[PDB]
Amino acid sequence: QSPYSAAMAEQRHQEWLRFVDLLKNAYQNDLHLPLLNLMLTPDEREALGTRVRIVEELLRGEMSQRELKNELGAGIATITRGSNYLKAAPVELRQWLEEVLLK
Amino acid sequence: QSPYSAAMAEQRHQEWLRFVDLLKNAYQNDLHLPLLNLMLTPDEREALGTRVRIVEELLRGEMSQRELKNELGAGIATITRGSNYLKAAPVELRQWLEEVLL
Ligand SMILES: O=C(O)Cc1c[nH]c2ccccc12
Ligand SMILES: O=C(O)Cc1c[nH]c2ccccc12
Repeated sequence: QSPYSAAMAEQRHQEWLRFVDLLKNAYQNDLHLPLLNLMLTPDEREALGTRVRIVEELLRGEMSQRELKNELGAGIATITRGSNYLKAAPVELRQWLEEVLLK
Repeated sequence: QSPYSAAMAEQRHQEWLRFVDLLKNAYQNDLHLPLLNLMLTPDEREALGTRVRIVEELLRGEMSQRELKNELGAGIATITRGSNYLKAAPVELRQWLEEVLL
C-alpha cells in the first residue's frame, strides 16, 4: 500500500518507538554495544560518529565551511542539513548538547 | 588520506564510542527522543523500526522469505543480510532478543 497515509504514519511511529524502547532496555542490561552492531551497518555507525562532531562544531561556531569539509569530510549540503536539524532541535536538547559536548 | 588505515580505524572507534556514550547520557536525561531525531534522518529511523521486525520474525522462524518481503517490504538481500548479522551476534545478545522480542 501507499506509505503516504495516516495509517502508515502511525505504523512507522509505533515501530520506531519499539526500537527506542528496545535500545533503552539494552542500555539498562549493558547490551547496547552488540545491539547497535546488529541494528546499524558499519557505515551508519561511522556516519553517526561523524554527525556528533558536526553538531559539536556547529554549536561551537569556530570552524567555517571549508574547515568543516576538510576536517570531517562533510560537504556543504550535509553541513547545511545538520544546521537545519540543529535549528529545529528543542531548546532543552540544544542547551544540554552545548553543556555535554563543549564543556 | 586513506579510509583503509589503522589510524583511521582508531578514529572511527573513538567517534562511535563518543556517540554511544552521548546517547546513553541522553536516555539518562530523557532526551533520547529529540537526540535521535537530530542524529538520524526519518528514513534511517524508519529502517531501524523495520529492522526490529525483521530480527523478530527471523528469530521466531515462522514466516518465510516471500512472506517477510510482502509484509515488511524488505527484499531477499536485506533479509539475508539481517540473518547474517543475527548469526554473527554474540550469544548474550541473541538470547536476550529472544527473551524480549518473542
Ligand atoms: O542529513 C544528513 O546528511 C544526515 C544527518 C542527520 N543528522 C545530522 C546531523 C549533522 C549532520 C548531518 C546529519
Ligand atoms: O544490511 C542492511 O540491509 C541493513 C541492516 C542492518 N542491520 C539489519 C538487521 C536486520 C535487517 C537488516 C539490517
